[PDB]
Amino acid sequence: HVTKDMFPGPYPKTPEERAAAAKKYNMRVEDYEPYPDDGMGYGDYPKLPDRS
Amino acid sequence: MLKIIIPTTMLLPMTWMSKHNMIWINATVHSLLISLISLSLLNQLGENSLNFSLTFFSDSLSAPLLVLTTWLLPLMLMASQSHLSKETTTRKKLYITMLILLQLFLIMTFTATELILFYILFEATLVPTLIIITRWGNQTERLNAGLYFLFYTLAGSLPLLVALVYIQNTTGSLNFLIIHYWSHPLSNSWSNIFMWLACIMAFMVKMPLYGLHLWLPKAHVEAPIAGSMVLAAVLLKLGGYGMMRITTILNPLTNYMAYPFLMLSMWGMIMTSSICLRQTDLKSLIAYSSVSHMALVIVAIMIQTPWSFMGATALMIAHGLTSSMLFCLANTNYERVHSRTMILARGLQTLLPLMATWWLVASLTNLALPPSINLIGELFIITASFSWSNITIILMGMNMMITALYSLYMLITTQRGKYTHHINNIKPSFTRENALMALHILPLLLLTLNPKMILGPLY
Amino acid sequence: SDAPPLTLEAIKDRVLYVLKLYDKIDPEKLSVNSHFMKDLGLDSLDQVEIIMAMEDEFGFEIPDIDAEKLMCPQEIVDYIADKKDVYE
Amino acid sequence: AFSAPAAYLTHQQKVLRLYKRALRHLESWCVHRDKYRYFACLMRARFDEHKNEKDMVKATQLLRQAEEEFWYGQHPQPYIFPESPGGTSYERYECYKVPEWCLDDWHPSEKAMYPDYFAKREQWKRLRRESWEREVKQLQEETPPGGPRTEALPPARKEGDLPPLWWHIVTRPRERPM
Amino acid sequence: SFPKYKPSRLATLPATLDPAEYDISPETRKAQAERLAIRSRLKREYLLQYNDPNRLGVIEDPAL
Amino acid sequence: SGYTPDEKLRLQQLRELRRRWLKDQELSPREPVLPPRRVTYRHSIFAVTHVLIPVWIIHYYLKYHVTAKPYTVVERKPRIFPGDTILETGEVIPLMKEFPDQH
Amino acid sequence: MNPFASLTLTTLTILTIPIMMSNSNIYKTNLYPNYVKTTVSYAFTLSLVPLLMFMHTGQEMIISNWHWMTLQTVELSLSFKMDYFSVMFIPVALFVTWSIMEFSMWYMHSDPFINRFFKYLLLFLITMMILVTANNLFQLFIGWEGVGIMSFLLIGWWHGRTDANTAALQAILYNRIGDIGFVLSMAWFLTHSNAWDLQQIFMLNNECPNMPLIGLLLAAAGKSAQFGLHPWLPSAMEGPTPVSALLHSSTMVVAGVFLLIRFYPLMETNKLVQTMTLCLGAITTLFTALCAITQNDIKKIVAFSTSSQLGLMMVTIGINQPHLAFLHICMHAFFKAMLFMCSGSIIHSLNDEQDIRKMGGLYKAMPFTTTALIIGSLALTGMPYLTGFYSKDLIIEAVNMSYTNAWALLMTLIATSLTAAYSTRIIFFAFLGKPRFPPLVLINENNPLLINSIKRLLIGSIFAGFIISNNIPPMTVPNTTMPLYMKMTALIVTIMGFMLALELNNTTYYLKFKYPSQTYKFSNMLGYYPSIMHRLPTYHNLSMSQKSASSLLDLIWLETILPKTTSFIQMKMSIMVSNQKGLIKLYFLSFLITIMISMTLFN
Ligand SMILES: CCCCCCCCCCCCCCCCC[C@@H](O)O[C@H](CO[C@H](O)CCCCCCCCCCCCCCC)COP(=O)(O)OCC[N+](C)(C)C
Ligand SMILES: CCCCCCCCCCCCCCCCC[C@@H](O)O[C@H](CO[C@H](O)CCCCCCCCCCCCCCC)COP(=O)(O)OCC[N+](C)(C)C
Ligand SMILES: CCCCCCCC/C=C\CCCCCCCC(=O)O[C@H](COC(=O)CCCCCCC/C=C/CCCCCCCC)COP(=O)(O)OCCN
Ligand SMILES: CCCCCCCCCCCC(=O)SCCNC(=O)CCNC(=O)[C@H](O)C(C)(C)COP(=O)(O)O
Repeated sequence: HVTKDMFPGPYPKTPEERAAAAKKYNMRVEDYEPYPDDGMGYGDYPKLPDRS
Repeated sequence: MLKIIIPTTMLLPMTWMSKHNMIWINATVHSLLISLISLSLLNQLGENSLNFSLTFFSDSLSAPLLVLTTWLLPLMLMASQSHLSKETTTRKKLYITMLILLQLFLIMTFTATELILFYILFEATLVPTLIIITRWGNQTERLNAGLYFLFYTLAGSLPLLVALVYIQNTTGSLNFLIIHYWSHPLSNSWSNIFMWLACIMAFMVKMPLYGLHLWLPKAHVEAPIAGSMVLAAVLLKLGGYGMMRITTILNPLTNYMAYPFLMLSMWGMIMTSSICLRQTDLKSLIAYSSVSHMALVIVAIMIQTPWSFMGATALMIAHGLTSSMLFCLANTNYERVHSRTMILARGLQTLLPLMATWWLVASLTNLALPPSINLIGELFIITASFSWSNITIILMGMNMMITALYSLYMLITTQRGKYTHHINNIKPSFTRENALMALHILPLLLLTLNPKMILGPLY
Repeated sequence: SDAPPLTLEAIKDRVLYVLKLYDKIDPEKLSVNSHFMKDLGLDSLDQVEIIMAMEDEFGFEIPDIDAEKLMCPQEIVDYIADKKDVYE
Repeated sequence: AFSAPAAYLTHQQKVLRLYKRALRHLESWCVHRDKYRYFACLMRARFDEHKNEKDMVKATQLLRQAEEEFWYGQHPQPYIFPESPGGTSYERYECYKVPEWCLDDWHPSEKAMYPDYFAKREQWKRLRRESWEREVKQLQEETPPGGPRTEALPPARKEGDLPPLWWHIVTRPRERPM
Repeated sequence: SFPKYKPSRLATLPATLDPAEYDISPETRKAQAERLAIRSRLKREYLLQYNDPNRLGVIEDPAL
Repeated sequence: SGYTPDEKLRLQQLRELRRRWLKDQELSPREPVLPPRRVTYRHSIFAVTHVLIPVWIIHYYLKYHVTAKPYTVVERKPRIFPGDTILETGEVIPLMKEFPDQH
Repeated sequence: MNPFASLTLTTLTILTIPIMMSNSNIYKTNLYPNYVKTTVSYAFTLSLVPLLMFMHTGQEMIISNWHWMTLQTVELSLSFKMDYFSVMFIPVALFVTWSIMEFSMWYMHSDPFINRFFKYLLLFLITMMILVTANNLFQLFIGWEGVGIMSFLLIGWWHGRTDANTAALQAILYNRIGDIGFVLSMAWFLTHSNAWDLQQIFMLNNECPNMPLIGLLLAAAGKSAQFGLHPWLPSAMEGPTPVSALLHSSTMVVAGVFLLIRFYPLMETNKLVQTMTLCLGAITTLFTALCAITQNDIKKIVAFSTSSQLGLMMVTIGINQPHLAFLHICMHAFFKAMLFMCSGSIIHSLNDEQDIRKMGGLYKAMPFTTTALIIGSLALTGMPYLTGFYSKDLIIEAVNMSYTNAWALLMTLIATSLTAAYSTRIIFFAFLGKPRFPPLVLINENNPLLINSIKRLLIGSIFAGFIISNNIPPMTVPNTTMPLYMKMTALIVTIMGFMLALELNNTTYYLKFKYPSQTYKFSNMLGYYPSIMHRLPTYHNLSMSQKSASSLLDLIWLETILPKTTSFIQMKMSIMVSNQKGLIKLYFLSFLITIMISMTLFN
């Protein structure tokens, strides 16, 4: 029942698509922080704290 | 050999002339009877072979593979009965036809006294598998998977054909007996190096070799249960059988040319066993475990010593049975949860205790617990490698440790802990699934009583 | 195990026992429904001490979030009964 | 456990939690009951000397030195109740907890035994079926617009109503099902 | 004064030693309130779908 | 601090429901309705079915099949001491060299 | 006809009958545990016969009964070795297991799956007997892995508990680390001696090289929880107390030591491997006693005691005294099994409480457990003329009278003192003071199962040392003359341990509180070994397993090289080829070009 817009995507560049990505992952825009835009395929996915 | 080939062919008109609700029963019964008949090929000789005719011959390397191929079809039918319920009679008959054609091609491939006939059947097996994957697979990636499973294979197999005909233009024959008796050394030349590569790469890609294994996870994950069973159990062993046959003309060039493949396999077994530790999908984990086991078989064949060949034969049979059982267990979970994500359905021991026992025994055989034939092949290959070089023991022991780690991780994640609360559609296990699991596992524990049946021609 | 299946009466009696052995409360004025803050004039430190005494006397731990809002002996008994699934 | 959590912990709650933790760890250090009582009275006294501080900045500078001191002397192996999240019998009996819906998959020969139990189960299922339709409407009308702010649930308001989302709290397996 | 605890990758900072919790602001409080609001909305949706007697399958999880 | 009135009321209602469920979990005097259908003495029979029969089978198998092949059962060649005599030959091993016995 | 072979095989065979009946009706009843216990007791009383026959004569056999596969010049057969070690260890293991099962009939009475638990215990016993009596390396490997799998199943008995599953996987991991060396040794012996049978290995190895013995030592270190691979044994206390008492206390954990005892003819011909074994044993016993003297879980203290005793056993092996190590194995079985008996009794009486801070005055509250634990502690620390004396005293004398490391000797003496220290710690904190348990007292010892099971091992721990020491033939030259102080060294260090630890324990009553020191913290967190080594390596493995192998190479670069490059190149070439606008002017211009080029190049 998941649509295409609810899947992970590419790294966000503008604050508008940053807000869209934060809204997609059900978390605050101020708390949303993607992985650094490197060659790794992290894309658009939140970098949550490394706590176990 | 026709006393096995003709009944397998008669399976087709019998399937197509059956009632709409008798296809599974008739197919299962007659495939079981064909397996029972094929079981009499195991009476092998200490001398040359069972040379039935100019076209077909049997060997104590070919006989276990033939018996496993004949035994796999009834299990595949039992596994396919469930998810094909809502489909028309003509399409179910077509599915059973694809399975029967695959068995026929595999049977003729394993005997195949001619190398060109072996190549033709070895490539004819490609079509039924591709149709099964790209027609009766569920996800949208299946098409892509099929493409990979196709082109990789042909990318390896097209040069081989050229090499093959070249050999017959120089030797005058491609009959395996004449090739074995009239074999001559290969001089260290660039032309001979490329002939060696053309002979080896086709079988290397279907093991698969570590660098060339990309097609396998896709093809095994997107295939239906019967497709995954036949891919893991029999189709992966075609490369090993072909290498064991073809390395007779590649001496002494194998001594130099084996090094890159030996390094690739010895490091890739560690790499793929480590990959299994971080896997979110059951089928992908089982596929990577298959890659590791076949890497060990590649090492065994490349070392080309008697203990290597015996261990490789034993490991091929044991891996076929164990991987088929593991895929069947994963599919039993999937048909209930429809997700194929390992972390989703948890604590299934408290709800399915007998299925938990089946999971435990499958993990134990995958873990290579003695005196299983899995460990017999493992240990024979490891001892041969140790004689080849004492430093292989580090890589082999590390692979054993990681294998145990990921097997028990797979068992603990799915069976232990607490059940998922929101999942309430976990129905009691059917008699069909339990019978399938027993029919996988009893042959293994019963073969450990008579190992010489699966130790190959160098026993 | 051989642990008796404790009942509500036992829990009530044991809670009141522990409370009457707290000498900052006079036992004769104590009652099951008496509030800790106002009916007995106890500080929140006294309340957490009482929770610790209940924990040590029943052999299990009450989490801080649940413990910090238990202000009557009756509701302490009710919390223990719900945790231990007591019938009568 | 049962109570819904808040958005934050107030200063008083933090102080009380530190009090409980320090007392428990002092009990771990002071094994004997008389020694523990003496040192716990001293510990309570040391809390009490700043009970009446009016400066919030002062009180927040306090509790911080206090939690640092606690982390310094915290008895790295404190006593844990056996059933607590660190105890030796924490999740011992989770493997015996079977969901109630599994009984729906029992064979009729299995349900032939225990007929009274399954009759009462049918009554409970009917009650759940009606109460759910009432509960959905009650929760929809009582929730504030824009979604809930705290995961606290209301009780029943009318005579025949049941508390919303009650089935999986009432039908817990047991603390020790077997 | 006591010896200082130095956090690491595999031994993180305790919650009670975190300077951020001692530095409160109205913006911090509203951030906590709206985090709790998101969590409560998700919990309400999950429990509404979980307690439903008509539901007879796996509850789909977009996050997973 | 403490419970809000709504929290009290919800806890009380849930408590009553939970206690009624828990009471309903009990068993009636007839609840295990069992469907009946069929188609030194204990120690004496145990020592026969679990000791005597296995030792009979194992002794037969060892004496008549395992010992049939060579080298299957190999013993220790028992120790020989001075002054001993041998059953098979009958000869007597000579004594030792009469060492001085003092203390 | 010479009943030695028939009876020594009938023991192991009748041990397997309840496993056959595990599908019968009795397995569905409540009489199954008693059936298993009775079978084990009958097996013990039947195995008492070969012990008598050996003690009378010294009778020895190899029984190669079933011929399994033959590998060209190598023949593999089901062969049993029935030497002194096997015929002496089997009755001890059967006696201990009989007591364990009788105890479990009371300890695990409320467990819904008790028949299964009993079945699991019998399977472990069968695998252990397979390990002990094996004549070739393949059979001994079968037993080696079987006991490990049974340990994994029995540690994770409560599979809903996360910690139990974690501990079981930990045990599997460490035992696989040892399995690496086991497989190395097997491969070496096959390649060089052309055999896995013990007879050919001994015949063809007059001066054994380093690799096979180092592999054997690595396997022994893995399975007996030596210093490098130690933490799994204390972690294994997650299982039920009978499992801890039988497997991880007296029977399974000695298996590694047993292996080095089984290969002692090759160990005495190598000098470096002996030094390695001695140093490993010394560091293990010291470190584990140091960890023990400060623990609060009673089962953890007894597990660290077991680890220290195993380290002492391998010290004895390293000083080239294998028969003495075997005797210590036999005595330790008795008294450590009874020590877990008493610990489990205390835990059960106090409502599953395992912390000694909540165990108060039990000297009078429960007296039979008290006396059994006093006797067990006396036997463990070494009390003249008890069961542990006849082993430990000779161990200490042999270490003092040998050409060894000075450091290893010092650490062995310190470990003896610390053994006394943790024994008095247990007694003082569990039995002496005022009660510290919750007010509702449910203490009860009055069950004949518990009393009888404990008292059988009690009579063992009192008299078995004397009986066995006076019944076995002498297998080494003794140390008849010693300096007067150096003969007393064990008693002196043990009494110093009691006195110093008791004095330090008596200060806990003082109305004075201080913060702990660095040494206390080091001792309490187990040298910080479980922290660092369970966080740094595992993470650094798992992270890589996702970052490099799974993503960087498999999902990115292997795709980039072969398939993606081919697809890109074919895509671009197809675009270039098929993009003509349909203008025949360009077509015929190319025709002129090609025609002109063709005529000139060829000729
Ligand atoms: C439920 C709890 C248990 C209840 C049951 C208790 C009883 C257990 C006893 C059974 C297991 C214990 C092991 C003891 C084995 C006894 C029988 C064994 O000794 O016979 C074996 C004989 O069995 C065979 O060797 C093994 C069977 C072969 C398996 C074929 C597989 C069946 C076909 C299925 C399709 C194939 C799928 C896999 C493709 C490769 C080995 O005998 P061997 O010394 O050697 O020679 C035979 C006799 N000779 C001397 C006259 C020649
Ligand atoms: C990617 C996933 C895996 C896919 C499969 C990988 C396996 C393929 C590896 C091929 C096996 C070896 C190939 C050539 C071996 C010859 C020995 C050579 O390596 O050693 C030197 C060879 O010297 C140099 O190599 C000469 C050739 C240099 C050019 C080769 C390119 C180097 C990198 C290319 C690798 C790319 C592989 C994939 C291609 C698409 C010795 O020099 P010399 O003793 O005098 O001559 C020996 C040969 N003689 C006797 C017949 C004359
Ligand atoms: C998974 C994708 C892999 C794709 C295929 C990989 C295998 C590549 C093997 C080579 C392919 C063609 C080899 C030719 C087949 C054998 C025929 C032969 O041996 O004859 C040789 C002919 O040898 C050749 O012509 C070889 C030329 C090869 C040209 C194509 C090169 C392909 C790429 C080369 C680099 C990679 C090589 C190994 C790749 C391994 C796969 C990754 C000698 O005969 P004559 O010349 O008549 O007698 C000598 C006196 N005149
Ligand atoms: C042995 C292990 C280590 C131990 C070391 C730890 C050292 C801790 C000692 C630090 C001293 C302090 O109290 S830290 C000072 C913290 N700030 C304040 O105390 C200001 C106002 N006090 C409150 O609000 C309280 O809640 C109160 C009114 C008492 C109850 O309230 P109730 O009426 O709502 O119950």
